[PDB]
Amino acid sequence: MQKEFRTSAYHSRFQTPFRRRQEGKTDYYQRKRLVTQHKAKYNSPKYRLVVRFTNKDIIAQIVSAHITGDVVFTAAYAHELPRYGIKYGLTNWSAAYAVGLLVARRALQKLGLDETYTGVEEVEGEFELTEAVEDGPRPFKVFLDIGLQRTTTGARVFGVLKGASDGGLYVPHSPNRFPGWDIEAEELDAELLRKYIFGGHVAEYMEELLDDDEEKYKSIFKNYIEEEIESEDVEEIYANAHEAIRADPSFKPTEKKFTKEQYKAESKKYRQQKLTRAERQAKVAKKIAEFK
Amino acid sequence: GKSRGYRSGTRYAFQRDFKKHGAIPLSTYLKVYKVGDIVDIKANGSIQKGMPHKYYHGKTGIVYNVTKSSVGVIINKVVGNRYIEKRVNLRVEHVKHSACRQEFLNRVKSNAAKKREAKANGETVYLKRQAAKPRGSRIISTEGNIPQTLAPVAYETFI
Amino acid sequence: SDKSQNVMRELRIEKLVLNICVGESGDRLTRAAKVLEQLSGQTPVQSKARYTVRTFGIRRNEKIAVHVTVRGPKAEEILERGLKVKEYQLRSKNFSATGNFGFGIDEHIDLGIKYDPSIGIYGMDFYVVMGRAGARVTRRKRARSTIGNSHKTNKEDTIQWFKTRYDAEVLD
Amino acid sequence: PSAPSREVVKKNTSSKKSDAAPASADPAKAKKK
Amino acid sequence: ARRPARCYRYCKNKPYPKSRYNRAVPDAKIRIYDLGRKKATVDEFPLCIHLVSNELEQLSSEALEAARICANKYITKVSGRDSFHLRVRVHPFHVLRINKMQGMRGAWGKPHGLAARVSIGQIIMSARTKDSNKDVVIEGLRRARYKFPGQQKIIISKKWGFTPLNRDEYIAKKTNGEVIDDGAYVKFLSRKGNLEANLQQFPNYQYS
RNA sequence: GAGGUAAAGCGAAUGAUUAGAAGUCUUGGGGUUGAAAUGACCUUAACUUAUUCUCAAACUUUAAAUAUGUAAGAAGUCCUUG
RNA sequence: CCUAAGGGGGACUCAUGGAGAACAGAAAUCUCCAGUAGAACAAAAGGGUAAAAGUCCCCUUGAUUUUGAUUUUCAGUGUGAA
RNA sequence: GGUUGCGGCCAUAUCUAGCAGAAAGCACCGUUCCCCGUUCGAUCAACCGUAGUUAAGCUGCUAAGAGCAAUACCGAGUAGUGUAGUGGGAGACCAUACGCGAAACUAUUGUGCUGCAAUCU
Repeated sequence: MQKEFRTSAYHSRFQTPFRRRQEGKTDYYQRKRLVTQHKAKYNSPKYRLVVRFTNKDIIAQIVSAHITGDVVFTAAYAHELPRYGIKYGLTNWSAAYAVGLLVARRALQKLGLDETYTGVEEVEGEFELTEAVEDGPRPFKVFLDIGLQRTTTGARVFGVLKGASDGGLYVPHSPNRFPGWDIEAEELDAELLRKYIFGGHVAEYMEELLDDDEEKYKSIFKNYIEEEIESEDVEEIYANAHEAIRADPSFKPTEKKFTKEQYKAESKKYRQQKLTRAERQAKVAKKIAEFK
Repeated sequence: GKSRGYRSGTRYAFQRDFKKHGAIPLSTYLKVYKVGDIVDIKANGSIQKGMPHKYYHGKTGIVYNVTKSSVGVIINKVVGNRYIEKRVNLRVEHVKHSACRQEFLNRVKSNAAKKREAKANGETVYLKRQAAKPRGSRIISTEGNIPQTLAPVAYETFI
Repeated sequence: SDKSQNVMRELRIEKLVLNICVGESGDRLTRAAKVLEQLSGQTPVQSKARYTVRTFGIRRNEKIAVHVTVRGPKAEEILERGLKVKEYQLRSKNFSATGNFGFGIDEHIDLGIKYDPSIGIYGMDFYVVMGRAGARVTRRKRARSTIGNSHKTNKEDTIQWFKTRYDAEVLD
Repeated sequence: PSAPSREVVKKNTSSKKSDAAPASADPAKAKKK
Repeated sequence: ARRPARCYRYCKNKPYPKSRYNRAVPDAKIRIYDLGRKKATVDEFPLCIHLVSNELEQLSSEALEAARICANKYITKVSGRDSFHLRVRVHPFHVLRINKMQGMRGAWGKPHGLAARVSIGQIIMSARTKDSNKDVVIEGLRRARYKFPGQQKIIISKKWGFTPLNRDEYIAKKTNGEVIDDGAYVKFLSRKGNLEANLQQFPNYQYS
């Protein structure tokens, strides 16, 4: 009764979007605004703080864009945190802060701006931008790229923002998206932000749940229970880690149990291979014959 | 009534290519233009700011100014009996490096390399390009290729 | 693999949408919204007419209908409360090709709420959106995609699931 | 009580009759006569 | 009313069709383009005869109608109405203009009629029939030629009916099961696409 | 490099346009079924599917020839560093 | 013509079709699926636009100040516009 | 070689219908104290990585698949066209000379490649 829609003319004239737009991964509007550089700053690149959250990981990368593809400057992942003393909640807001601090310190180590631009060594939750030192190199400027992730006051991407800013990177930002921002009274409650930086919300959930629903507390906070970690010693886990993160921010790759060639040989066994032209021609001939 | 507006007659010139509408690929925004670069001008219809006039669509010129999002290009236009130097401000979406530079700049390198080696070998080399010359003599073998005789064919109707 | 008896292929209610399309605006629509807020416990939302029809007595942007969406256990409770009024007997022509079904009560006091003369009686519309786990794929922002054919909800599966879970009859 | 309203998603700015609403396209509701 | 056809014989103007820009255009005199037994199958009428243009020219819709009527009348009178299928192969889509119906000021004309713009070698009329009915159909077209201006040739086609295949390639594709009926026309087998659908649609396909 | 004219195309978009064929009418009528069931049948007309004849200055995927922009160095290229 | 129909940001996807839901029917509202834009963008027509330039929401006045350069029409004058 | 994050070119990458997927990753998935947003914790926010699953997403493979791409003793040196003649023809138009030269069609082949970083039976 109605016209069939998926005609050959519909497919012929269809203009497929960009490959990474059809995957639903790149916002090219925002990417154009982020990447494009002042044409009179000829080959000087703009550096992006790419912050991406998976279900299990926090990925923070410092990226500059080029014609052949983006180039990573440094990268810090959340699964590196166990090396620094944070083993659970690798996607906290506080894990986001730790990852931001780690990537900031690692980048500054790579550049050589460690002793200059230390950052906020005593985290009190106050809004602050890395100010340049007179008669010295300017701080490493980095712009936050939150991708498709929505901008909400209290979001975890701004945890990486605050960590990287406190780590010594100059990242332009405002404090009205941090947890503890009063929108009615336009000031930042730095006490609540400091609470969030050192896992205060998680510790308060542990304390509040333990005396109300112990069975749910046993399932949600299992790892803490078998690690004998109570609420009162949650903060130190982050507070020490920060210090440890500042002590040795260098990247240590995981020692690989197998070589590249062994990985490739193992994976190649489970990969179907395209039929040769002769194989599918023989298949067609057989299907014709069995049709008589 | 005649109409002679700014974009009159640009119905097809400023159209996007078939199945090429929409967002600009970002290599356009990553290219670097320096004063003295030779650039082709081709208006992109989807960016209306910094758009060239239809005269400069398809013209090639010299970059003389570099700004935040644009380049200044020098064009020589015939006005009567002489050329007039035109200075057009173009956003980089309407601009592309001319591919004639990269070929000639390679011939400069090749000439320099050939010249230095000839000095090392104490011989001479000729670097001037040459037009195609008439071909030399040659012998055509007919083993397996004995000449086949053709004739004009009779007239037929094929409808 | 590709097992049809997989845990994640389990059919279950996504949402139940309650529609009352009172043809006018004012006191009657406000009281219909009160009825919906009473039944669902949630503030309903009023829908405006998309265009003007003289025959129906509506005009563009006039607030005509009110509807509310309920999910979870409350949706199940309201659905069975409405199936009681239908005495657990739907038709084969109540299930869409996409695996959703709906019915319509005619008086809202049959559901089991107190009757008020000031409020009066409003009819009500019930629609249940069925779906398995993984529908977030079609609704999330990043990497949004479509659901595979085997994982889709269709009319036959929904009819069989309705018959099994409610011991009801689908009158073909 | 709060009064949220359903938002507009369509782009039809015209305040007129909509597409495919013709008379005589309907069956006979009184065909049983 | 109508000027002599000599006033509109040559393709002097660009094509001027009906559009959103000229709307008050009359209708063409020719409305029927298929005559005779137009429902006959392809195998019934193997012989095709064309009336071919030897002119780059304009033919009015009136001339098309007159020639169509002349050919149809003669062939149905001599051989019967079901012994042929006549098809007119040119449609008048070009609008002629008339000015008088001051002086040269504001002289853009009004629609006056319709004409088909034909090239050299363009087929004007096609008649599919049986072989034994050749001399009749030819004589049907030879009379219709009188209704046209310019030179036209009557050419006996090398092909089977209105198909694009020669009378020998059609027989080869027919005994090989590659041709099926489609009413008055046929469908040919394709070696592309779904193999099962192709096999189902052409059961007698002797594959090689 | 640029172009969208000639040509070409229309079982490619838009617009125009000839003919059948096979399906669905469940959201077309007439007739014939029924003591009533809208639940069949014959028909024309609709649409749908795969086809078919013919077209466009203000249609188009494609796309010339001629004409047209730039370049073919010393005011150049390379090396070092103010 | 427009204090937004200007500016910035965010969220969403349009025309239409199919299958479903009391009154409700060809057209009211709800739901799902399909949907390259077949919608919309003040007004002619053309071009342009889909995580937008369209729809809705939030904040605003850059529709501000100073005076130069440039493009079009061109005498390379003015005016308009950019 | 697989996978993820960020990409370049922007269908050889899209679309339809099937099938398979070790490891890790990704994903679906669980919860609502907290920041936050909703008619609706569905989307968005946060928390746990704990209770579960490869069912879907994703990836690969299959199809005389649709589309797309490339190629060519394919069509066709055809259509068109620059230049020429005191060429033909009443004309419409056509042939020839020196040059340039398509599109459709037909056939065949293919169905993403790749940069940086991290990770993996």
